Amino acid sequence: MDSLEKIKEEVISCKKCKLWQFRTNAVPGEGYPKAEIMFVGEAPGENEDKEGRPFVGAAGKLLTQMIKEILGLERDQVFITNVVKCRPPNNRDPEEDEITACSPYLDRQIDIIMPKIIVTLGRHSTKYIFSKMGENFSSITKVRGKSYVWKYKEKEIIVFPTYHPAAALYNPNLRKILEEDFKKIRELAITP
Ligand code: SF4
Repeated sequence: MDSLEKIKEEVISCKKCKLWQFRTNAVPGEGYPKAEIMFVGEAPGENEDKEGRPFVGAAGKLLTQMIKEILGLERDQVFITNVVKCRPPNNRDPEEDEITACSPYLDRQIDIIMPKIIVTLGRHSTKYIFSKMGENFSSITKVRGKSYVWKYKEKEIIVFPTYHPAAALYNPNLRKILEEDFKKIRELAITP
């Protein structure tokens, strides 16, 4: 039967799409297998590629800070991953065939963890999860900051889209919006 360990093993030696040729390390994701909160980003950047870990760059450090200061959590209490797990060449967006190739890893991760809340960071991860939900996706600007109920298997999963933290690095107002979004996420997390 499946496990997060198996997914990690498959991912780190995975050659199922053309992104494999460009990487130093695949990025399978990390954190608590019974996390109530699961963060899903787009694809790895250059620091993530170098470390084999998600959200470790400047954007990741901001994420970490918000998780600590606003949610009140350490990273090892949540689960963090990406819809695509290898860094696209020249940091382009992933292509449909790449999202198609890689996303079953994410489906499998969701299947195992069954989080209370999935926080989708940015337009790509949000659009992917919306497609699995069967929810119409317009733009990240239009859907961010709202909770969506995803009936999945026996559970309701709350999906909460927001901006990617990299977008908040040099934009004070957008960072204030992300912070407010994380406040709503904490409220969702602590409410029965
Ligand atoms: S991006 Fe995903 S499917 Fe493509 S090689 Fe990396 S782990 Fe495999």
